[PDB]
Amino acid sequence: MRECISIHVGQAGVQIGNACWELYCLEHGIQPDGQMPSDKTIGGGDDSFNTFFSETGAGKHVPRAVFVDLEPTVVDEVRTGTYRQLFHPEQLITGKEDAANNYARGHYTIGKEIVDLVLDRIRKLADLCTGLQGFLIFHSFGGGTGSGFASLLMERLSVDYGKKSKLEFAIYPAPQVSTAVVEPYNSILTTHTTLEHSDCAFMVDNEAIYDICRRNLDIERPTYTNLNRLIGQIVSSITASLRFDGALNVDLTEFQTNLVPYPRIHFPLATYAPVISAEKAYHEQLSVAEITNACFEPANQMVKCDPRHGKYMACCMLYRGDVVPKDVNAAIATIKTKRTIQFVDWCPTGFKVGINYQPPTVVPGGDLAKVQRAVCMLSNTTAIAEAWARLDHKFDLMYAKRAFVHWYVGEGMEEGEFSEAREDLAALEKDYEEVGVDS
Amino acid sequence: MRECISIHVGQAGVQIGNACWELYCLEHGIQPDGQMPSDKTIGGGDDSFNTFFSETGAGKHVPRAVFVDLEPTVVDEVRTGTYRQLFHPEQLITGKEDAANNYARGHYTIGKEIVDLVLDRIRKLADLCTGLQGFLIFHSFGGGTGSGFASLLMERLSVDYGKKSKLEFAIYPAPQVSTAVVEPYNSILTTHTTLEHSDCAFMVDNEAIYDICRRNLDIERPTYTNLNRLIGQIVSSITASLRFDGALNVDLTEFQTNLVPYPRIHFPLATYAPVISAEKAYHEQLSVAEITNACFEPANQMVKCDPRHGKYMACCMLYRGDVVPKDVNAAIATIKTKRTIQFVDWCPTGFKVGINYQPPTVVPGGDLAKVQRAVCMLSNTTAIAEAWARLDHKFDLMYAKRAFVHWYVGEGMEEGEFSEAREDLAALEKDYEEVGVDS
Amino acid sequence: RRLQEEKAMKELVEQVTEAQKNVKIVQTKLVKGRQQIVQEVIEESRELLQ
Amino acid sequence: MREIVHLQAGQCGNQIGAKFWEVISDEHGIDPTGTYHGDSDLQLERINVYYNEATGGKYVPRAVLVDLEPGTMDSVRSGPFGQIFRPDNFVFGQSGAGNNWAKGHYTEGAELVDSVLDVVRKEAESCDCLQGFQLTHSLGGGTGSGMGTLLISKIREEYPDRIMNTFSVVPSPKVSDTVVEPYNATLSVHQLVENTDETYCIDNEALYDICFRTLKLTTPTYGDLNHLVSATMSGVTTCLRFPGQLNADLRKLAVNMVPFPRLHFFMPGFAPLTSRGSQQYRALTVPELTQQMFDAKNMMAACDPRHGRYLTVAAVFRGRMSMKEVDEQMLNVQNKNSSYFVEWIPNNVKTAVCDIPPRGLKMSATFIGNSTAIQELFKRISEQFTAMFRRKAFLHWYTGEGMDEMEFTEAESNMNDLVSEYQQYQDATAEE
Amino acid sequence: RAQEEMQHWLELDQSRERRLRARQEANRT
Repeated sequence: MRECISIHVGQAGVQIGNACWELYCLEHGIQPDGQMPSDKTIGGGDDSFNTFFSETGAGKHVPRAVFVDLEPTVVDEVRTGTYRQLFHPEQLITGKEDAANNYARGHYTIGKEIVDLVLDRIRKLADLCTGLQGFLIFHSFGGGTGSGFASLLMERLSVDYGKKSKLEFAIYPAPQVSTAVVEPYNSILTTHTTLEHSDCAFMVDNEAIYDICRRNLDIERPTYTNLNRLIGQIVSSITASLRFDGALNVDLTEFQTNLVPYPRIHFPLATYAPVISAEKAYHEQLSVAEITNACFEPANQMVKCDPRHGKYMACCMLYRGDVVPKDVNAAIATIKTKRTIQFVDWCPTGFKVGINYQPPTVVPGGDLAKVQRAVCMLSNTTAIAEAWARLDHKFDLMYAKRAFVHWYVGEGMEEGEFSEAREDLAALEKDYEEVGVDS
Repeated sequence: MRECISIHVGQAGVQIGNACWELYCLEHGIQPDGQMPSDKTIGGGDDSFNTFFSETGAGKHVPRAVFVDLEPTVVDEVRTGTYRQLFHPEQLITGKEDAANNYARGHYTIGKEIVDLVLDRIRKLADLCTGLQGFLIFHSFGGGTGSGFASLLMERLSVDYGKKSKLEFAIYPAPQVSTAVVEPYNSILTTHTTLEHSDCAFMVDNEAIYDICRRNLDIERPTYTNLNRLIGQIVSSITASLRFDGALNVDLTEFQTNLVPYPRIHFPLATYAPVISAEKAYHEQLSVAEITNACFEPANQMVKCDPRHGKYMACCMLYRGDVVPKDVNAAIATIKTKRTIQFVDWCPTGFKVGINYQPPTVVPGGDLAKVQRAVCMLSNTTAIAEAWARLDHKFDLMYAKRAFVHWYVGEGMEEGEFSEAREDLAALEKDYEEVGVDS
Repeated sequence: RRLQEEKAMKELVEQVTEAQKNVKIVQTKLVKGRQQIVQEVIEESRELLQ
Repeated sequence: MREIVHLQAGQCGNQIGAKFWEVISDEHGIDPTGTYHGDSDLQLERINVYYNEATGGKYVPRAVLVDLEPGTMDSVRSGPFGQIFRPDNFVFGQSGAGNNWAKGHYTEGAELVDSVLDVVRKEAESCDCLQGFQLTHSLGGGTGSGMGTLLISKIREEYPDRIMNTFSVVPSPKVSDTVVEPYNATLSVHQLVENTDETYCIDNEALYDICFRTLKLTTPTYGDLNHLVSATMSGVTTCLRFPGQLNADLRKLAVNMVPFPRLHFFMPGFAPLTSRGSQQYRALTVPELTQQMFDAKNMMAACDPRHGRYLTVAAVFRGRMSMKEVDEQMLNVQNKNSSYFVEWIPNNVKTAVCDIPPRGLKMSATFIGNSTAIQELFKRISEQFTAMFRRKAFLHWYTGEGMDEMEFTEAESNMNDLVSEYQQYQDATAEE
Repeated sequence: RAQEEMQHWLELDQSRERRLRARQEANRT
């Protein structure tokens, strides 16, 4: 049935997968042992867990995910953890040498050594599942592993499976803050692969997360844990009608079908709400209209771009929790007449109604409070194209004198690929420009 | 009834026979004393043990096997063991001089001395039995005891019993790793005898065993004990319907009749599954389709050969444990449509259904865990012919300058036999290539 | 290999379109047959009248 | 004898059908188990129209559920009455529609269609003689709209002499659910005007507004709309389920209410839509029912019938009042409101009173009329389709499915012809 | 940039067009 396989590449992908799996096990009452030891007091768990977990003959739950990374340090860090008894060691493939923010080695001299193993693993996992709809590929653009390895693996997954959905989730390097220096070097080559060989791609940065946490959550010393928690909440909200049901079931195919207006424009704008702390969820009346209006605010977007600079073409609308259709209709009526929000003169309306009976849960030790209902939006607009513009400008200014390119030449690549990626990105920016232009 | 006599020649044959006997006694609850001392708490034993053991008038079990070896050191090593009270000293014939990886001495000047004794012993053993179907000859190609003596004895057993099946089990020399240097010298002369004077022959190496153990059981320090345990499990699986019953019994003649398509091609490819450790048998759901698909993977074959290089002509399919026919039908439907698996354009289907109700057992101190069901397969393909090609190439290169041949010349044997064996192997490989060629 | 695959799926969908054309033609023929049935019923009525 | 076979498609169609089945079971006295717990008289004679005679008096429903997603069945079966249906009719695929009419009609409409044709053929052969086939679906998706049109085409191809009536849900620019909804609606309208006998208009936004401004509900949901549409179709079908003095049937209405085959759309409606606090304060009479049946406020249309002229009107009553009041009300309405119906054709309202009142309510009367109000919806759909098809947005999915774009061209040509025909019949002048 | 500036001028023209569109919308309202 509605069963999917998750792919986790690099340190960020592995930790995001860990956060998602722990969120699923806590929200479904799945104990870390892999059994149902609660024989005295039950607290839930009688649901459809086959979507992500698997049921054995002995009552064991086996995760269905791909935990691959080059550096054995991350594998060891997770292995010495408290959830080592849940997954299997064969799912966590170590490595001798790593890329560590490089596409050259990780795409040619490191990537092509471990191929048959991961292909056999994923083939076995797919054979272990009955219904397959899409994949959850978790990687990053800054990380050399999650760029070269992600690209080389997806170039084979897209060709061994053309009828299956190929999603994408990674981190977009922020123009203001950055971790490394060679991030655009990998991004300029990963973007071509994710555009000309994938159906959809989701971009997020960390600076917007920092701004929203310091603004709403009011934290002075943040950490990766909250960043992972937010992404896990977003992923759970997106795939909410797969594990459970609702008034209008909202699956993967139905929204990715409409979330893609053109083969070249498949880069939506996610926004999770409400993103608040415990004290911010007590004396605050929460309805549907206010949060939906808050969803379109630039401050709440995880991508630093002003929506007023462009206009929307397609919007995907989702909900999670006790939501009433009348509130949704009132919010739609309010937003359709809002002059601040801009849209094309050819799409008067477009959105989805995902009514999800199960309310979002909480975690002991997290920051998210108990909210009666959640909401997630996936809109498409041309105002986000500035990030690609800045990326191209940076690549141009850092390619004129060929900074840190002799290393890639010695490792082995064609220098023309840089010009090829540059012209492809230029063409994509052009296409976005003409699409944004009305009559 | 279905009673068979086992023959153990050389150290490898003797140790394999010991492993098989201990596996049989532990799986049938047979105590090492030879009687039934368990008068307080019973743990089984009410079955048909007459297939291998014998019942005396006092409630004693006499093993029915032939333990012959030249070097008395192995006979002493087994004799000082804990199971000396089970067998009889007359069944373990010692010797003054041995072969130790040499054929000429062991076929002419050592072999022809102890003949009447072993013939009388085997005649008495056959007389003690009522129904005889086939023999279990355990030897080796590398060991001189297991080559010259095996050949000279089987050349007489064939002319004395033409209506009885003559099986073969030995160790094929690996091309990468090796124990001795004169292994091809004995192999080239033993293959002719096993081809032109035997009905079936089974080949296995140790490199594949090492690979599978380090890959699945994950051992850094292997030992011969597990090597013998795997072979014993294979032997128990193949003759599983003789000691017990099931839905569809598959006796020795039932499968050997179809396992031999041609008099010259009687060299199947065995694969035992699942070959896993204790921790590899806990969090892994086991069904029939997955293990059957894994049985055709080159990584799990005990012969280092790519099945994709050739194609299959005949396949023999076996099972052991609680197996459901619907799963078998689903697996057959899956494999028959698999484009990866190659087969002749000529045989659409061929296989057997052996359902054994008794699940495989375990051993205290071994590495095999409690598996609800087992599976064994015996297919015939031309992709394995590369091993004979490599052996012929090695023999040609090491015969051009006549390396280590003067010893055999002095011992007394015709030099033309090497040319005879070489041309016979060339003819056999030509037959294999002709059969592998479709229309 | 992939391009040959899209060629194959385009072929199968065009045979699907062929099938739906056959269906619509069959329905039109059904309408024509019903009208003909009405015709011979009128003929029988006229025979009774005469 | 004369039975009606019921068909299902689409999650909204499935839920409204389940609601209707529950409503009729409650009205006719059927326990959730499957036996009979009624206490009426006419609930035993003509009960075989929607049920089938089995051993022990355990009547079984007659409805085939068609869907592409398995998730609808577990929802509809867990309900209080989901255990009474026939699981065999529940034929489902493995892949969802993805809100695609082209993909759903092509990929999920080839290898699954045979099962539903076989089961409906078996159901038709099980009975002696039939009248028509009822299919409740929605145009908002690839399940109801993608498969219902094909099924109707197939059944009309096999059995031409059957009634093709449906209650498909029309879209709305204000309240949307699919980005490509205009495309699917455009594709479905062609089949609705080519291979469908009659079709009724169903809108969710109008029912919304009605239940807010008149019913005044606290938290109205889709359950209320399902209840309303179930009551509407019960009032439509009571002309055959519960015979009275002047009985009617579906084909007579379809013949009398449809002047031209190209215009088979209607405008349904229920009269007594009151709040909870007004149930005990009301006067049950003919003029009040006429006023609430004639005004556009009670009508469930997301438009205004006052913009055009009334073409065909049918007032089906369910109660015990009279016969003179209906005709006098009709007469005086036509005399005063002369500028709202076609003057060329007098007496455009049909009289129909069912002597058998419904269960739980004593006065009931539905409105089935074809007024000149769908025209605005037709032009707005044409305009949005033209705007989307100009630069060909959201077309690579349909193109990659395999079918060409000439289907859209012929479709829009048909819609332009239909709207021109509608507008030039709107101003039906007497002479030059 | 020169190209950018020009493209920015084109964006400004488009914004003027959209402002005219909003004026038309208000008139309709």
